[PDB]
Amino acid sequence: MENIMTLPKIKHVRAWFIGGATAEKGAGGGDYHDQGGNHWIDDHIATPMSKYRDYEQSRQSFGINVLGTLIVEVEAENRQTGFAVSTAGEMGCFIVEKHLNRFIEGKCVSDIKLIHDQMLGATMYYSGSGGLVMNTISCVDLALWDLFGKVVGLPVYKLLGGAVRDEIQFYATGARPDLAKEMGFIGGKMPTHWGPHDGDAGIRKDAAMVADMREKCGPDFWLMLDCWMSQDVNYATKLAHACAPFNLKWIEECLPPQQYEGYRELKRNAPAGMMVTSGEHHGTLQSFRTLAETGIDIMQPDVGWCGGLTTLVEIAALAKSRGQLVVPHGSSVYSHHAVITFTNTPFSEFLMTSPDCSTLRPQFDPILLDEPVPVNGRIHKSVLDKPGFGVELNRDCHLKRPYSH
Amino acid sequence: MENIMTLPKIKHVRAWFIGGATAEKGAGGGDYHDQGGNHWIDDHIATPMSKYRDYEQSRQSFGINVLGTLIVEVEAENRQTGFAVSTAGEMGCFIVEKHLNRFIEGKCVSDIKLIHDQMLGATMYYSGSGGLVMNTISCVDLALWDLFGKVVGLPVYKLLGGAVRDEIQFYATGARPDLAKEMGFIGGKMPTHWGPHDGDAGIRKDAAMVADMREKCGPDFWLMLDCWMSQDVNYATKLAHACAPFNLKWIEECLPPQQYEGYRELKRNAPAGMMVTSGEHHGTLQSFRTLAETGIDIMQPDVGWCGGLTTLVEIAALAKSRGQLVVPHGSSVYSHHAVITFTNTPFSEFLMTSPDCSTLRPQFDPILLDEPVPVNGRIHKSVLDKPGFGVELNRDCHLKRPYSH
Ligand SMILES: [Mg+2]
Ligand SMILES: [Mg+2]
Repeated sequence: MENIMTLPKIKHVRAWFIGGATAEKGAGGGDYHDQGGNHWIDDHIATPMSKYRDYEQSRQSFGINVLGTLIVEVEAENRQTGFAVSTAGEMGCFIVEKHLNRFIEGKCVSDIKLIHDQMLGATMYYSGSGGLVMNTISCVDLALWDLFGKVVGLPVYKLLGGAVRDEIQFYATGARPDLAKEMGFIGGKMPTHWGPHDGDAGIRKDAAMVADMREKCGPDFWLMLDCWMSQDVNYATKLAHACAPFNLKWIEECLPPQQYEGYRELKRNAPAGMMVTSGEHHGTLQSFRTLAETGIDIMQPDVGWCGGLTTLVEIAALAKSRGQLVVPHGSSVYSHHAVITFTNTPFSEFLMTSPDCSTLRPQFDPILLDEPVPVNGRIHKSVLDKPGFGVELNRDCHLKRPYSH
Repeated sequence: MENIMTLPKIKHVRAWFIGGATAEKGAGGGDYHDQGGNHWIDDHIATPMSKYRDYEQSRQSFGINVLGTLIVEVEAENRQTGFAVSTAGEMGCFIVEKHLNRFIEGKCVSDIKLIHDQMLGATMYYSGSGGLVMNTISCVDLALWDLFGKVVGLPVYKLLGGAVRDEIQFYATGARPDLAKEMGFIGGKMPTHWGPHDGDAGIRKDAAMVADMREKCGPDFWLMLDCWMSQDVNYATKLAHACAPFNLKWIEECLPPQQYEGYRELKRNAPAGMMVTSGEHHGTLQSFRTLAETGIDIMQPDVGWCGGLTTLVEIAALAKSRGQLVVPHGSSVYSHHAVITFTNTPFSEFLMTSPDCSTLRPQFDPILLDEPVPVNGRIHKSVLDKPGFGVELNRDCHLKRPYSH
């Protein structure tokens, strides 16, 4: 047998940020919510805060955009680099530059699972099993998979064991599922605009929105509702049944992430055939074990928030063992390379960054160079035939380096 | 009827930090683990990372001290101030100065619960239901109660409904239960030094440690083991049974926080009469509802990490409704003013900050001025008869202000 391919050790790990409270508002990039004005993503979307007068109209108003984008780049001894982006910004930089770097630098580019376990174990006392800290860990994990793939000379999806489908089909998230159908997507997930404090009126309004789109889009085009942790079991139940006549495919994240018991009850009260989903805000494999056992149909971890690709692959296995499906939240290429290899992820999500959901603005525009976008609502595997996650970092953005070591 | 007392509005909220990766290592204060060398609290304590040779001997080596102390001060328009400290440091300052301030400033000093709900709601998307972000929220909540109490001119314990006992009795956490007994404490909790990877030898060594202290302390002085999230169900079960002959009162935090199912199984497997506890790393009332339902005997939230006093009071009610006890983790005065009013908190914890557990070094030395300490292992209620939480900020410490607004 021939000697194996030689691998360089990791020399440096650096972190930068754009957008957020300490940079330029509306920088976009990794933080899906760091947008400008008049964006659908900030137009009266129901949240745990919309019950408050001052925070009902805009999520930006309560600070859904304060973190911004975290960018993590790992440089190997041979000068090759790998990178990834997520939501964490400046604080994420502190965590990477002042803590996690000790487990990263000096390791082989292939020591990905090891670095991952050490990051999880070393931050367990302050990570809260999700959120900001987990987004940061996820970003490092992704940058490591990117570097490894680029060093080896292969797309992440091939390293994982190959594609199980020639193309990825997408459903689009935004306020215009009708426009989305035009573009070739297989469905449209709309956000709810009213919550529990609005009562029966709120239910009629969002349900009427679903009815209208069903009329506009036809019966074969999927329709879903994203509730962004804004409801309670009773309201979610009433909304689900009110939308049942229009064949709503699923009702997503009705409750805050900790309310597992509530998800179990909501799922059992759901209209026959209608799915209940959640997961984008959960983190760590164990949390998904608890979520999976509530009986919900589909878990939706965000690859950059759940713990990274390493964790995502484990969650997929968890779901498959129960004969269920896993459909990641956004994530662009970080999801593509993963889900294209999952037999239990028959479709993916494309979150409209376009202010009016009329064009195919890239998922992480503009931080990612050469970022692929659905063509006729799909991305063929050949589009991913590039090293690592196949993209480069847009240094034209005004990246900031708040910390160093 | 007389006119109610005049209450000022909150004008400014400010955040500072000491210690941590960006300041002086070993600053102490809010971060119990930000200590110097030769400290019992860093002496081969078992952790989720001690299975790694490089991180077995010292928790500081894996970064248990990177955060340091967060200090939050709220100033009212009548120039009075209220403050609190916690573990979060520089990042905590970012969250307070760049996000939470919008919900704090302009409110009445009595709008504590309102500000609390808004902080939880606006950070739900990145808080992870615990850890760093929750620690920050908790610090703000405590600063608000401190200010409200100082404005009203009453100790927090009286505002809460009065003391239900004349004195708080403490058990001491550290390597010297024997010295703790001489000091007047009612019990001594020791940290385990070995983990699952150590197998039967590990169990024998820590069980021998307990046996030794049982011989030195007598049968009525309580003995407990703290496992700091370092085990799995099987190892914890074996250790518990190995210590049963010495009447170990309880075995604490054997598992990482997300492992509720494991806690349920561990409690079921525990020796008759021996208690299983956890909770210091959990956050939000909902997580405690889930934790409570696993059947563990005592939940141990840290007032500065669980969500604050506002949240601690709710957890106490939750436990009380189940006929169970709540014994907070450390917290000094922030716990004292609350627990002295809880019928179901018969005793409290004093975590040794003295390097060798031989003296009564203040719980949060040296950030808190006039910080009370147990006398004969107790703190009489009269010691708490000062406004708010009864202490002042030690400005002699080199406080840093990384952000402003
Ligand atoms: Mg969603
Ligand atoms: Mg403990």
